[PDB]
Amino acid sequence: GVGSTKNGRDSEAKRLGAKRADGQFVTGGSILYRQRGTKIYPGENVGRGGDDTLFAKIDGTVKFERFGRDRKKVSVYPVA
Amino acid sequence: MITKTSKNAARLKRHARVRAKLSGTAERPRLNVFRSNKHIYAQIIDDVNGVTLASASTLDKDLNVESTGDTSAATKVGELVAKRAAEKGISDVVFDRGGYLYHGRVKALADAAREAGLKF
Amino acid sequence: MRVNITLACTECGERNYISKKNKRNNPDRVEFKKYCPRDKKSTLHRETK
Amino acid sequence: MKAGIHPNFKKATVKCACGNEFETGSVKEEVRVEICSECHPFYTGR
Amino acid sequence: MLLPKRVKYRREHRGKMRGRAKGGTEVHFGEFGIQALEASWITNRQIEAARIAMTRYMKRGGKVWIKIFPSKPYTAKPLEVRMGSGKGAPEGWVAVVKPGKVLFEISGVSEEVAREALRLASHKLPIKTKFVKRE
Amino acid sequence: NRLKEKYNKEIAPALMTKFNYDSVMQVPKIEKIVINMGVGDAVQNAKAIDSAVEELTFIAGQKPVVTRAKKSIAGFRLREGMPIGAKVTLRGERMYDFLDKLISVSLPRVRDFRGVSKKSFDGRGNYTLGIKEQLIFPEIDYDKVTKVRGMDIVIVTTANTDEEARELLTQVGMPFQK
RNA sequence: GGGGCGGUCGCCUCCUAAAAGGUAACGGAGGCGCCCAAAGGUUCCCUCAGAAUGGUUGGAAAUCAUUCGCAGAGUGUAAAGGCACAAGGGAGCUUGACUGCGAGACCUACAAGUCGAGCAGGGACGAAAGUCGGGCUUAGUGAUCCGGUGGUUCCGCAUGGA
RNA sequence: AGUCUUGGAGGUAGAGCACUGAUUGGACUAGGGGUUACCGAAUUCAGUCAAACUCCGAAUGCCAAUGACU
RNA sequence: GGGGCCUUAGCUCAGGGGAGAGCGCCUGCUCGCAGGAGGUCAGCGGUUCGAUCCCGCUAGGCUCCACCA
RNA sequence: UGGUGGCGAUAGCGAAGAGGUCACACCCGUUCCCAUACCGAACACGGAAGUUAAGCUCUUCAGCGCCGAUGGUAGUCGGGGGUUUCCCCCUGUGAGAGUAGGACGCCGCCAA
Ligand SMILES: [K+]
Repeated sequence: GVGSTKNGRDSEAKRLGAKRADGQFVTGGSILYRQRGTKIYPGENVGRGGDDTLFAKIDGTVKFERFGRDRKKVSVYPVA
Repeated sequence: MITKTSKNAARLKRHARVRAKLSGTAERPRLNVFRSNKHIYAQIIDDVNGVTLASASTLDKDLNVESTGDTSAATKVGELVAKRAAEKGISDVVFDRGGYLYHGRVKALADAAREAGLKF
Repeated sequence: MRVNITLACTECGERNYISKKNKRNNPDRVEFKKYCPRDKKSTLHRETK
Repeated sequence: MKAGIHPNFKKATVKCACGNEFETGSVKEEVRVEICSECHPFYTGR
Repeated sequence: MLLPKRVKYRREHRGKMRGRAKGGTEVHFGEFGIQALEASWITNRQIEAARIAMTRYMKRGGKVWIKIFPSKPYTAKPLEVRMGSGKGAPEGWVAVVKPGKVLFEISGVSEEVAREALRLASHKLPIKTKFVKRE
Repeated sequence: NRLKEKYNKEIAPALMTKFNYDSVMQVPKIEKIVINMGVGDAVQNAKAIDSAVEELTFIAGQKPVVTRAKKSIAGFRLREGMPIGAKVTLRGERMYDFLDKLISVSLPRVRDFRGVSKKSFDGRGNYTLGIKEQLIFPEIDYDKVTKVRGMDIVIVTTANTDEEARELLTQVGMPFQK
């Protein structure tokens, strides 16, 4: 005879991380990073979505960038 | 022993909060205000380049009054900064209140600037 | 407990808005000034009786 | 001072039973005191 | 018997034992010590058996530093159950030892003694050791 | 105010000579006086706060703030946010008026008054005084008082040491225990 | 890890998970089936835990006051990731907890799910810049059929109605 | 598509103790017990350890870019 | 072994807000009176602003199962 | 010197001195705009009696905090071996800790 486990649960995966590469071109409205909290900050021509999502205000070239001592931001710069 | 921070240190914390949102472009530069115990100052600043495009103050010679550091002085600076800025070709600005409450001297400078050409 | 409600444009009568309140906290008919797209302007919209 | 919450602060004449009168800030115009600093047995040292 | 006053988690992963010891690879506190030469779990039972051992040889004469602690717990399933249906109840406590770990240390006593003390300990443990001194 | 004039004309020069201050700005002054009444019995009676606020209004000549609980403490039957006392801050003119009255009128009327403690400084030039009964103040009508209540009076100075502060308060006329 | 019996069945968070993402087991830990009319919006202002020293009740612990004090607090709630130019605390005015949508992305067998600048309508707050399509973020839910209610320039079995 | 070159996201291996737990010895003691080291929490010095610890942090793998060679 | 339920004063039972009521037993009073007696709320460690009343485990007592070759 | 920006505390903290006429402050008023769950504290609005004590500015300092090689070592891609809970070797890469050292600000614009 045997007992019974009280665990065995877990959520579905939520596919976080970076959705576009540094130096990759993006169209306006492209998601650049999915995240819980602000692991990465919104930089130039990037907004922060309601679930902290980072996305391109413009069309242009992605850059992840050192933001201060600690933090990291992402920018989209205009192609020229 | 009471120990207490300077009112400027307190203001710089408040000014930071203002500057979070508000910032000067070449198109729409930042009309910063520093007031002081004795004087009031105004610089139209372009933050992308980091350049004061135009400027005016109670230390300028056109403003000639003994009661510098009052509301009546601020209106005179607000005129001078605006008209000098019109020569440079500045129309739209953003008013950086500079950590000070939008009131009295600081407001008087802003109102005078609105009256005399600048758009905010 | 907390219940479903309808707000209705007190002008045109258009049942414009569902929402939720707590009834114990809010026992009397709540009202808000939310846009009626029949009238095409903000009106008072009151909880339906 | 906010209007309507502070008592009207006046100059008050404090009259002691020993004959000493001194001006103190008070909400009452006159204050009669049986024992002041000049006549209290503690302060007189007697 | 040493065991932790509490833990965060009662059931742990068993883990692995690659590499030499992270620290505890010198004699620090006492003069002399028993260095491990092989990876093993040391039980809390083994420690006490190796402690009392070396202890009683010295005759109250000298000081021991046990330089391991059974912090990691392990489990087992009951006898004669099939696989599956959750992870087994916790069982005992094991300090992971790697090669290099100086497991005990001795002071107060001569080398002659200390050697013989630690010899007696070595036999209780389930690894090869060697004697060491402080440098 | 009498004490304010005394401070400027007599006390400040005397302190400057005694402690040999480089500049007038270093001379210890009284910055603020805070009066405090802990109404922990307000847990039983909400109206006890209103009484204490009223009494303290008469004493200080200024409406106090109702102090509210910072955290829940079951040992005192206390919940966070509950009104539990009153605090007022006297500065400028009213501070000197209150201090003059305290020293000259209120402190004498203490029953078996032996003077105020020389040891109730905080190591940083602030002086704290515990009053047992509010009835020492002449503004308090004895008949209206439902219950006798003490209060804490903190005199905050710009002194860096207890010696400087003790001197300042002695020269103001604070009746220290012999 | 035969079946029975026991346990479990959807959703969320963490670990396992091998530094993108994904990843199993009757593997290891917990949450959810809400709550809030402000605990939402905006404007302005602010800084927390704890300790030391001093204090009538009053004590380790209520309330002051002082100094020290990257957070040792807080963030409606599990956990994680975040957060002190605060996302934490306070106050004023409010209802954007808007209607029509939506370039373009993410996720994904499908069905669904997620983010979104921007445009129009008409607003809130603000001097203005601007911010606002609920809440620090991620659970709080259930296809179709069928039936109820409200609205409706639609249809209405010869025609007008129904 | 491979490879080189360049950029980037990420927290594993290892390591570390800055946080959270666990934990050894000494120093020094609040305080509580038999005026006392009688025993002592914190503090402090050194020392261990961690799938659900991290002040750190690879190799690889991954996503791209620009040419080149294939 | 597994599940399910239980553990409160002498006795019987009430009951997240700081542990009650009756009876017995004691107080003085002669079918009611008048105040006491007595609790590790089985225990443990924890959730928290407080825990008998959370939650997880340990006792013990009952109860139901433990089959098919 | 003031205002106001850019740059990872190499910018910081501490300590020790130095400077103020102008400029910045503290400071001195609360009649009025405006103000405080209480206060002219702060915020405002006014003024310049005097003060560099503090903020601020400028010097010195490496006590803490920061930055930080080099070599080595762990780890490891690929390829091999063995006595295989693990271990060794080969080309390549290469930490963390430690430390040599660095560092008590660097670059704008405007006004006077
Ligand atoms: K089987």
